[PDB]
Amino acid sequence: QFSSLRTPTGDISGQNKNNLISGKATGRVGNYITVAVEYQQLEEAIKLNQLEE
Amino acid sequence: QFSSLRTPTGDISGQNKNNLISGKATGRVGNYITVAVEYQQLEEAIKLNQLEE
Repeated sequence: QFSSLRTPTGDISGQNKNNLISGKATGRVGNYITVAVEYQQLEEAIKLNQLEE
Repeated sequence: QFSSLRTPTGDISGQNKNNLISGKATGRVGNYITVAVEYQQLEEAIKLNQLEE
């Protein structure tokens, strides 16, 4: 973005110009999202029908 | 229904996983619905005409 100067004759020698100042926006990685489950071999053998569903 | 852990590296070693817990809905039988009639053979012969109406 720039500003301007308002002068009767338009000589700017006694003054200061626009600088050029960069800026930036940073994207980052977040935390993981994790759903975890565990079950005993016994449970799968006798309890676990339809585990898919 | 499940829930989730939030880790910076994905390291879940020391924590609580989901538990599997099963519910069920049940339904039963009610009473009968019964309508019952009777009538004499003589009534059928000389009286009940349009029985199906």
